Amino acid sequence: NEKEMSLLYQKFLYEFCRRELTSANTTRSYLKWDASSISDQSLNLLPRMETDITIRSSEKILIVDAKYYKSIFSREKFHSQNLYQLMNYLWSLKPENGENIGGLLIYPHVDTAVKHRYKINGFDIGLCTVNLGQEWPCIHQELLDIFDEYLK
Amino acid sequence: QPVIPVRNIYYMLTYAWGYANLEAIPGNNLLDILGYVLNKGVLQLSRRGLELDYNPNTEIIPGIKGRIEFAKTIRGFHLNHGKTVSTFDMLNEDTLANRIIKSTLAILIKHEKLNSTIRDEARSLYRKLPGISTLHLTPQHFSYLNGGKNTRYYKFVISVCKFIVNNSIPGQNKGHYRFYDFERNEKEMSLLYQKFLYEFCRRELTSANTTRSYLKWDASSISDQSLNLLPRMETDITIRSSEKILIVDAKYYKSIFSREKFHSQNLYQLMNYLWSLKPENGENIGGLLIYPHVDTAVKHRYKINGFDIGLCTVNLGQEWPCIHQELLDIFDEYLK
Amino acid sequence: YCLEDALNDLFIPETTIETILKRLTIKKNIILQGPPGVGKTFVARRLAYLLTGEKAPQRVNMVQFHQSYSYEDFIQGYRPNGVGFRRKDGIFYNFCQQAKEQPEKKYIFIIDEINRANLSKVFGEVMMLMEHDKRGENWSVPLTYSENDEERFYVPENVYIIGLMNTADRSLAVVDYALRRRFSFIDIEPGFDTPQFRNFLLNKKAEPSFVESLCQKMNELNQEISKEATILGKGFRIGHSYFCCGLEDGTSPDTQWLNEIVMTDIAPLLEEYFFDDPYKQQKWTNKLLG
Amino acid sequence: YCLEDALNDLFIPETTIETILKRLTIKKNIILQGPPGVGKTFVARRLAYLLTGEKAPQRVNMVQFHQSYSYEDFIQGYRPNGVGFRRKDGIFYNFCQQAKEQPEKKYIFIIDEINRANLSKVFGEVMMLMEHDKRGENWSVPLTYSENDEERFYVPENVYIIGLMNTADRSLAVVDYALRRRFSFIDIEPGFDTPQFRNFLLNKKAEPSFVESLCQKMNELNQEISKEATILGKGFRIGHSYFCCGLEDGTSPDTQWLNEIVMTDIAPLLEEYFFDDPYKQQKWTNKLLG
Amino acid sequence: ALNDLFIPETTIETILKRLTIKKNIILQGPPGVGKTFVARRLAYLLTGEKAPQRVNMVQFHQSYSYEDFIQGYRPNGVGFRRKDGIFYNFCQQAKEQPEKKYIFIIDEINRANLSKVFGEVMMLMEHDKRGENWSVPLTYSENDEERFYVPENVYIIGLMNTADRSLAVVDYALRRRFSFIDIEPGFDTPQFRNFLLNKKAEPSFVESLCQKMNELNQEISKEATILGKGFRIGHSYFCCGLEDGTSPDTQWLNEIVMTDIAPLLEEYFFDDPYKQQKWTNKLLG
Ligand SMILES: Nc1nc2c(ncn2[C@@H]2O[C@H](COP(=O)(O)OP(=O)(O)NP(=O)(O)O)[C@@H](O)[C@H]2O)c(=O)[nH]1
Ligand SMILES: Nc1nc2c(ncn2[C@@H]2O[C@H](COP(=O)(O)OP(=O)(O)NP(=O)(O)O)[C@@H](O)[C@H]2O)c(=O)[nH]1
Ligand SMILES: Nc1nc2c(ncn2[C@@H]2O[C@H](COP(=O)(O)OP(=O)(O)O)[C@@H](O)[C@H]2O)c(=O)[nH]1
Ligand SMILES: [Mg+2]
Ligand SMILES: [Mg+2]
Repeated sequence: NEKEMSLLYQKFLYEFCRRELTSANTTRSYLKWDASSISDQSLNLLPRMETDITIRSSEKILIVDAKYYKSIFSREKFHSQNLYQLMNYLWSLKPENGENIGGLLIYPHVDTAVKHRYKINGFDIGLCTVNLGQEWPCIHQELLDIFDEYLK
Repeated sequence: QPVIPVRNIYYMLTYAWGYANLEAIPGNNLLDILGYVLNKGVLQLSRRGLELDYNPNTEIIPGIKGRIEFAKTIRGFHLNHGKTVSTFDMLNEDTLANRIIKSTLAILIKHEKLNSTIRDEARSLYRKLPGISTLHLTPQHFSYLNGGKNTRYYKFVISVCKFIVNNSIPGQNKGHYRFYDFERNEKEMSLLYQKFLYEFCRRELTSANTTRSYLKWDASSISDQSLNLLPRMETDITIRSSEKILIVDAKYYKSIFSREKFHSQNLYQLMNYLWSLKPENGENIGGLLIYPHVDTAVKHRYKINGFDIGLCTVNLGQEWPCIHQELLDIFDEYLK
Repeated sequence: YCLEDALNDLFIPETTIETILKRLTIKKNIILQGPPGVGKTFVARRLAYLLTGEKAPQRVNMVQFHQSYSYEDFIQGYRPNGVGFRRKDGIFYNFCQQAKEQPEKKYIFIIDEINRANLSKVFGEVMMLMEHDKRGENWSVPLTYSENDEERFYVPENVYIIGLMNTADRSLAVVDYALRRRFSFIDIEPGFDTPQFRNFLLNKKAEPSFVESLCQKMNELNQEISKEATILGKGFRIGHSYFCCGLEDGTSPDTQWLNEIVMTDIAPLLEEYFFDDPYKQQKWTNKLLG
Repeated sequence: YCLEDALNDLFIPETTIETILKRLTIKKNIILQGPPGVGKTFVARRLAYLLTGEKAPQRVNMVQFHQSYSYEDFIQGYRPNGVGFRRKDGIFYNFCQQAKEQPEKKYIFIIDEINRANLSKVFGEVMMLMEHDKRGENWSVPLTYSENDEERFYVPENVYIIGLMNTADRSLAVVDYALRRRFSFIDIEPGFDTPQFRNFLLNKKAEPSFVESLCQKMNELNQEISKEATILGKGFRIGHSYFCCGLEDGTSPDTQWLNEIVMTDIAPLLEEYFFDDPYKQQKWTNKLLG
Repeated sequence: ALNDLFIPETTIETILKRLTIKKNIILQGPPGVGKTFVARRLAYLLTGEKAPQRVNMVQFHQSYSYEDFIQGYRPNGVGFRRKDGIFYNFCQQAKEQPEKKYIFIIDEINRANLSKVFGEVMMLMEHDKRGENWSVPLTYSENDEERFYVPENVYIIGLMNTADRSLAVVDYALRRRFSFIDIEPGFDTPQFRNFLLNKKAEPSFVESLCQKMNELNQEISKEATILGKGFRIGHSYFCCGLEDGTSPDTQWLNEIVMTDIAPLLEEYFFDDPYKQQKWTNKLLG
């Protein structure tokens, strides 16, 4: 099912980054809210916010969240609900260096591969789709191209 | 497997539809409650009178009635056997609105799990409407009636009839029907809840102004002005008053009913509405998260990213009037 | 005849009337949709004098649709003669033949309450031919009851059609979207806010304070009407025709006069409009009276 | 009649016109099914002249169906004289008789607004012959009003029938059974995202960026309507003919011209479509103005 | 008139047994199974002679009326004159030769209203109430003594189209009297193949041809409540079009698929084009 596939896709991307991108350092890091309340100090009620995948480079830190969504597989309106999560991760995270912030969204697609770049709130966020079912070796070659570009 | 007591649900539907004694009925399940409304609702109408819409009829009769259509008369040579094709305005209760009530009453009758007394009265009413024609109901029929020529009262029962039709499933027998377990599914319960508040707020919060507000991203894209790929963002509700603006996002989750880990995914949506929304008046910007809980209600406040945000719950299942106080009490606190 | 002469007393803005002529001359068929009492009938007879530019009645024809009009009546139908039937050319067919008598001078056909009748039945062949592009001899078409010898009927270019659809009765609404493309819809507002309405009241021995009060109270009511959409939509909002009339004798406007208006006409109108709680009726009647 | 005149101005793809021409020669009974404002009537006059290869009125006949249309007028029937009843050959009967004389030359009959009338009441017996396989003298039939069985009527193979149907109304969900079997539907896309539609605007002093912005909005708008099935189907979606018109004077395209068009055409159309959600109207209208 | 009929031999014999008893058969089935053709050929078998004159065929439509069918008053030059119908005339011919069998084919019988059309005579045309004993005065008969009786020889054959979505409920009047008989598409049968085999079609093309359509027909029947079995595509298109002597091959097949089956799928499948694309691909690929 999609929940298994979406959860699968996240893990497949995570290790994929570990193997292929030997140069970069990739981690899944726990994040903390800016919030302070008199009522609860621990902020237990508030959701646990954990990055799907963080890859860090000297120029910037890249955060990516990717999932399997049924609508994108077919050929209209775009099911990009997870973008809401992404900003909250970036906004909540203030890096000590403060140089730059990196955002990308990657989605599984079958028919075609699309890439876009966005500047939304002064933050670097990019949305792309990759064709799947073409062939494993060249698709791997294709995925490598995406990480190179947006990492810059 | 805890859910809202069924009687309380009916009140949220009433506000959801934008428009009674339930103490009498002993059938707790929803269809028992809902049928008693419709079954009594039709009876309230008949006292004042059902809608009678003049339906023009062009038919072949032995004489002049209203306006004779000369062309159809000569072309078919109806004059020779003492007949004319004439147009006249029969007054019936067979209107589309009225037919829908009767067809639903059959559905109510056919339901296997229903109070016996309720079915007895309904079967009487189906008999009491001889002229009206039974129909095979689809949403497409109700779609035609969105014009709302009917009165404010009729639109209520039709909404009830719309609900039953959509929530009807075959049961033990091919003919009979079985009611959907509406409460269990979050999506329809949430869509009720989100609409319940939006319609609730306009009625009670006469003080404030209530609008659902479409929001546009602050983004610009070098590729496209359109920004179709970006998510469409429309507030659940915004309740603006001169002193403070406020956006509320409310959703029904089963996980939250458990008193452990907490489901607050909706909050991710909320902040971005606050950020992308920019106030011309510049009084203040606030947010509220409201969810339904069963046992008790707890309110917390937060100062997250320069925004004043509320996490709060309401104990549905307590009592409906006290709930009305509790809902207004909450909005008073945060709105101010 | 000219715009200044017509617009002396009209409470409609100049903006729409030019907008009307912008759409009408390019498109040649329009509809003025507004609530009852906003001068839809009033302007339409006046517009005829503008476009022709002269006050001649022959170039104008006015009719109303009564939900009993049929193709037999409008264009071509069979009518009894003494013992046997004959074919009678309808009113529009008679009009178009006049219209092509001289193409230079424009001809107007004004159809009040167009919304009522089943328009697909009445116009029939004309529904295609009415449109601006589909005019002239190129698009000649043979009619239903036409003679065996080929005779074809085309809407001449000069003809302009104006329709007057009130938006109060919802049922009687054009939902034939194929037909709604031929016509251009120009909303007409109640006309309270404008000074040109106010100047009409002031000149008839009226205090400016009461005048400004009147519009303030009415506009509050119409928003309450406009806000709802389930039953009372934007279109139902109250027109200004009630206040216009009855002051010709010299009756000065005052709350005594307004009291007659509200109790007699508006107060029945409101109770039918809402018909859920009397309290809402008592509120708005008292607000106007207060 | 060279294709070069015909096909540049048209917005419909040269791919689809080919498919249209295939089925029409093969089946001879064709229906163009599309929303109002997509040039259904526009092409059909051109397609007839394409097939014949020449501009001749005689070989092409055009009619619009409506509820009053009946067999007695279309094919054969009796018309009153001052007293007497005389049989009269109808259009299709008279038209096919022309077609019999010249079998080689293709003949076209264009039937607009076909859905409005029940085909059975009009064609009647002739729906049997009218089908593509059942043509020619072998299948000849004597008509209902024929004085003797000897006189016979057969739809000659040369004539091709073109029918223009608009899916703009809720009633057409129950499509007539008669149409589907004997006619072959062809769907007409609205066609904003077309090269030729843009080129029409570009030649008329239009900014390239402004045009593409418009296409993104309308394609988005029509997509919203396509999602619904209960209230608004795919066929309800907006056509491309509001924007074509009104530029003949030389007035350049701009947001001002678009603003009049939205206010006077597409804004009230959306009011009719989206009655239940007034804000949903506002969401698009400002978006279209944007 | 029985050398090559694609319908199985068992059913066509069953109809003959059923018809000689009931005398009123309705043939259901999808369009493109030659409902008119089998009925026309069956008529000759029932007589045993391939003669056109005894047989008459009419297509019903909603505005078909008793006035056309039986008796009506059409005008002559001056005054109204009663005009014999089709069936009335047909029976006057049948009375001449009671020993012989006369047969009436009524196409698209479901479409018209039977009662307004047949009128009084609907009671008689049932097999029991036939002959001189049940003669009744007709509606337009000026003299009471003249009566109309349906002779025993007359057999009524009706063709009804299952495919239409528009259909919801069959007329009661039809079902009481007529015995509905279902005609399968018969896409996979010996005679249809052997017909194709004699024509220049290799055996592989046959199995390819039968196999690919069979899955499509199977698919629609599988979704039984969503769509009836009778929607399933027939075989008449593949029969037609080969009069020119063209060899039937995949090159030829693609024309019928795109021209005839493709719109049929478009009308049948109005929900998902992706589903349509799946089934078009298999036929050729
Ligand atoms: N003198 C004057 N009267 C006006 C003006 N505007 C509206 N009226 C008056 O208000 C009355 C009704 O106007 P009318 O056009 O009939 O409104 P309507 O929409 O056509 N009416 P209905 O919808 O009922 O058909 C008339 O007395 C009309 O002259 C105006 O600007 N000046
Ligand atoms: N120049 C040009 N005009 C077009 C094109 N397509 C449509 N139009 C124009 O749009 C206007 C109306 O077209 P029309 O065919 O009548 O639309 P319709 O489908 O018949 N309308 P309806 O469905 O309501 O009957 C005409 O000016 C027609 O020429 C096109 O490709 N080029
Ligand atoms: N030669 C031959 N033709 C057949 C056979 N079956 C069907 N047909 C032909 O298929 C064509 C269409 O038949 P029909 O069902 O009446 O067309 P419909 O009106 O669309 O249903 C006619 O030529 C039939 O005779 C067959 O078994 N042999
Ligand atoms: Mg008027
Ligand atoms: Mg047209």
